[PDB]
Amino acid sequence: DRFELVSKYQPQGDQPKAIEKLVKGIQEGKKHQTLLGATGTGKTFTVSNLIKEVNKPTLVIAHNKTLAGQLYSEFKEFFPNNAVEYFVSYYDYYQPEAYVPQTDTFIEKDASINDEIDKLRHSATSALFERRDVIIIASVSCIYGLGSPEEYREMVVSLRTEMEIERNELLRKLVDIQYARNDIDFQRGTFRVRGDVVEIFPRDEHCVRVEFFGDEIERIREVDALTGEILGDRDHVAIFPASHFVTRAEKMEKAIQNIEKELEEQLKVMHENGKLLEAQRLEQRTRYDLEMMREMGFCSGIENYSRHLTLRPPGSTPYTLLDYFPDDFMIVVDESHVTIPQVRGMFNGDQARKQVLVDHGFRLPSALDNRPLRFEEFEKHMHNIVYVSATPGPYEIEHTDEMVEQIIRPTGLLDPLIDVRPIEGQIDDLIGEIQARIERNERVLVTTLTKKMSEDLTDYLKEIGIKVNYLHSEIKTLERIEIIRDLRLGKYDVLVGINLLREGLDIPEVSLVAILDADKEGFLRSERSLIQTIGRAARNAEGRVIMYADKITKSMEIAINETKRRREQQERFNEEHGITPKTINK
Amino acid sequence: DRFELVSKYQPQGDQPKAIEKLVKGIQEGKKHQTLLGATGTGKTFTVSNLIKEVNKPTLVIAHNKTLAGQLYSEFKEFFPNNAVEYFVSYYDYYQPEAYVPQTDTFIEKDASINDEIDKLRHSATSALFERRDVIIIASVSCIYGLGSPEEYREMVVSLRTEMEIERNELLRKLVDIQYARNDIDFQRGTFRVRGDVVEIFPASRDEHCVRVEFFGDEIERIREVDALTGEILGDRDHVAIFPASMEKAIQNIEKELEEQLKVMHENGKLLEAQRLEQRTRYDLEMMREMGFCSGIENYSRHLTLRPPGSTPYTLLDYFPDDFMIVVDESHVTIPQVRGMFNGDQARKQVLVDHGFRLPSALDNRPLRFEEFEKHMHNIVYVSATPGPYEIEHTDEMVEQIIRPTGLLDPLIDVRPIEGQIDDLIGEIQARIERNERVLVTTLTKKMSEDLTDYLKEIGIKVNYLHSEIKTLERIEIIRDLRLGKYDVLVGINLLREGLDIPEVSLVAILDADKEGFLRSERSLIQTIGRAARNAEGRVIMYADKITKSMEIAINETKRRREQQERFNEEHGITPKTIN
DNA sequence: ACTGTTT
DNA sequence: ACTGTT
Ligand SMILES: Nc1ncnc2c1ncn2[C@@H]1O[C@H](COP(=O)(O)OP(=O)(O)O)[C@@H](O)[C@H]1O
Repeated sequence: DRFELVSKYQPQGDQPKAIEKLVKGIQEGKKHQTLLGATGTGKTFTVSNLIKEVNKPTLVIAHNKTLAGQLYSEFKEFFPNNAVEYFVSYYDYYQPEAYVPQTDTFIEKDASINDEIDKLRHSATSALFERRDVIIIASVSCIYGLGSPEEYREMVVSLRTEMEIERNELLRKLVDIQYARNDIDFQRGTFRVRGDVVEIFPRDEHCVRVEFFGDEIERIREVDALTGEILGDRDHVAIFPASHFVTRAEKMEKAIQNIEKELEEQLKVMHENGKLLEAQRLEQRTRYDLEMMREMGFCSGIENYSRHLTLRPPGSTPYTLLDYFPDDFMIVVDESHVTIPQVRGMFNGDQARKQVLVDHGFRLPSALDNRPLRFEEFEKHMHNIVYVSATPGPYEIEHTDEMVEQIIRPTGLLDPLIDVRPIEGQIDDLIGEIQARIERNERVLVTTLTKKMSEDLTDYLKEIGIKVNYLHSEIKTLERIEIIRDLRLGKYDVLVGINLLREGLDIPEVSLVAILDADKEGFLRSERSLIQTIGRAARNAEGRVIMYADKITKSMEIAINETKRRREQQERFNEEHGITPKTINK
Repeated sequence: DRFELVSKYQPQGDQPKAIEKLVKGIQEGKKHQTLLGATGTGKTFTVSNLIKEVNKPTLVIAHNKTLAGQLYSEFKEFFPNNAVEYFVSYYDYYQPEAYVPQTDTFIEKDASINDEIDKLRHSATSALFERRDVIIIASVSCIYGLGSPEEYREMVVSLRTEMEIERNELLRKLVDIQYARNDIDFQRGTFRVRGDVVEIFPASRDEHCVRVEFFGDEIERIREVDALTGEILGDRDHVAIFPASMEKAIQNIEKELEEQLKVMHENGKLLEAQRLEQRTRYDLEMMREMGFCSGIENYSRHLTLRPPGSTPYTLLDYFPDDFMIVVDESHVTIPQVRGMFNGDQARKQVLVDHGFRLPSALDNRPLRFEEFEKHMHNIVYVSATPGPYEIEHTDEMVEQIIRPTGLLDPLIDVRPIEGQIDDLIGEIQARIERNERVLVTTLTKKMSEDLTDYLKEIGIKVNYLHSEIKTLERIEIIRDLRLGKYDVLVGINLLREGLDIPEVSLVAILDADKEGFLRSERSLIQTIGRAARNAEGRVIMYADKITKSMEIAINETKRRREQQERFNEEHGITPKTIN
């Protein structure tokens, strides 16, 4: 069971030295490692080479779904005959249940499930049991609560051809996973028994037809529900529960008894504290949910009662995707300096929101037990970890003994030239630079601190006659795609906005980045943000960065210096190999 | 009030003659009118001119949401100080309830509402009551069932600044909709009552609050509040509260059910009769308790106490008697509109036949085309290739063929099927050298998949377009083709939005004589148009026979290319590909 | 063809 | 900043 890397290309630039150093690290027993990979060096390809050499089930963590999406595409292209999986949240929209004490307002949980993503998540989890050649591209959804791996093996009806099973036990195993029997009104969530045939109906109007020989599964075939076309014949099939939670029916009565025991104890507490309104709200909400459970078996926000339903002790650590991975497994953190604080921050935020709900009698204290992992908990799972970032964070720096630099680009393209200009005459100067780039058919990206500052420059630039677009803080993964497209094609020559660190703004047509108020206090003015902003001008052979500031900040100095370092190393390699860099590549 | 058209540009080419002829038509009492506007002539502005001159509440119908979207943007730019509204379906996902007799399979209705679209629809409907300077860009959703505009006036709490209303009456008007009073647990669907203040937590996802400050019996101020922050999102002058979301109706359904049960039994349809009682009786108990049930829409005719057979209330009823309708791509929209009713009835009839629904379910339906025709006061069909309906109803056509850019309709060369590919290959190879792109149309997916695989073997950067492609995949594919990632596009349907790109200098119609929908007179004219954004735009038709369809297309192009060439002579214009 | 469509 | 979130 080995990873087969399918590429026409071979490692160029400093990818060979990087792979050798990172594979030796894993072999030598090094846990924490960091790849300092500049943008344009082929980070994914280096990683793919490492994944192949080390041959270990891997987990790729991305700080956003857009980035995760691209990585999945990139990895599926390199490993077509291996298990490349995608594990992200199945909610298309998720408004968590919350209380705003600031205004005495209660926000009910409102969410919408994407069934395609749910199918993908199932492909991912079940793949970890089948084979060792697995790569899972995931978001922070990998540190959130999931069922016990043993519980997963039990709650999934897996059927193979020529398998010995009594038609009647199959039915029991199906009812056990929330399916009903309906030979009269056949639909999603139900199964029907025609002859020596069981038809199972689990979105996507598809259904499994199991033909029985006597006590042996004679044949298994997929059918289109809307047409009745025999869509294809199968050898294996895994039926998943009809519900979105579906609790184990047996262990449910003790759980209801345990909640009532916690509720009574919490009421004596709230009363012997004078919190009477909160105590009234708690009884009303809890007692309702318990009656909904006794009747249906489910209730809205049943997840809050999770600790009691699994009969697990208080304080207990949740089961996560990380538990479905073997002891000997690798983790690769993309944009580590972003992901690490994100991962670290999910527990604190979750507890913060849930604590206010507890304090005001909306939920019992056991609600806090249904949570993502503590960073300490996540750390206990790190077997072999590789942090990937162009600007690694403090955590990665403290844990990596030696950095693994990958700064040389295959195209030979260099990191930009930074010129620092005064704030007095900022705009007129920038205007002249923008005007000059239009003449040369090049594009400009400008950053501000305030949205107001940004809108004002857009309105003035539009008055002069410059084709401009202002980037809003909240932009959809289409408005983005369209905006990058139009700037590339030339519908816009300049882009204004706070935050150029959005995906895909690294365009070959951009020859100038202008950082207005470079010396001012702001997140996007930090050493790391500046280095990342500078990188937006590096896809161009004549790439330049202009910093408008009166003072040179420690942040600016570091950024200016790191760029000098890299630009020099690259220029020295271009001398030794006789290369002249050319813009949009090839 | 009047429509104020805000444009920096003035009508060029044949736009002035078009506007004059179309405005005179409305004034002279016409009836039905058609605007034969070629792609690239600025049809929307001609329409905007007409909308301003005639000054009448208007409805724009588009055959797809993408096209509807662009038109809304275009109209919002021209009338910024008027009511430009968007009315399309609020469902992000809709699987209608259906039965598959071929396999005895029942498909439950599964839906998922887009709240932003719902807000937009409400802005549209309520705007029609407030002002006469309204333009509504809509899809076929405008011929589907809606509440009586009268029932709307009653079931919507509309509040204005000075106003004057009893604080207590406002509460009654809120409870009368579906609002509960909760000062203890304030949340979605409830109202509060603080001091001389009423805080209302509306319907969904925005997570906003309406704070009504009352000066004795006057509405002193109405201001929007961020529920998640407590932040005062902005001050308002008008606000419309929508519902949080009968006995005679329940009695009437039971009366229809009993009558339908005697019928079914007498015909021996016992399984269907069991299914009907079970389903109906359940829904009626759900209605007596809650007031709602899943699929309550099916009972709509009984709930409005209207007679059987009755025509539904539509967006068209909210418009004044004196109103205008503008049909974009009429040769596409008209058949669409006309086809709605037939499909709906077909699906609902099978459900009725098998005892899933009562026969009154058919009364909850879109409009009949005959019904829609009875609403036409002043109608303007806009199309580059008008359909038979528009042709039969328009007395005189209003042509707008002259482009401001001077760009001409392509040159069509007809080549034999024998040597089809080698010839096409040579033409594609030649365009790569000149940095131009190619679009190829086949009939079957085999021919399409097969040419892509062979062109990729030769070394041509190609992409095959799937029959099923999402809006993002479309936008991306075109983008990549413009930027040069691919030099050629292969596929069945080239009539997809935005496929007419300035970089494309060649359209190749493989099996041009082979007869299918996309080989019809009209389809060919639209396919030809994909090469008209280029100054050296050429079309190659691979066929052995010249079909009536081909002749018409070839001739209309000759006509339009000649008129344009003659205009370019008289005004001394040299066309340039604008990229 | 392909998109539209169910207070 | 901005995105994550059986
Ligand atoms: N040695 C190589 N030869 C050719 N292409 C390569 C090589 N290494 C990487 N690539 C490709 O170069 C592209 C650009 O690199 P980059 O923008 O840094 O993306 P990433 O870091 O995600 O791989 C990617 O499509 C990648 O697959």
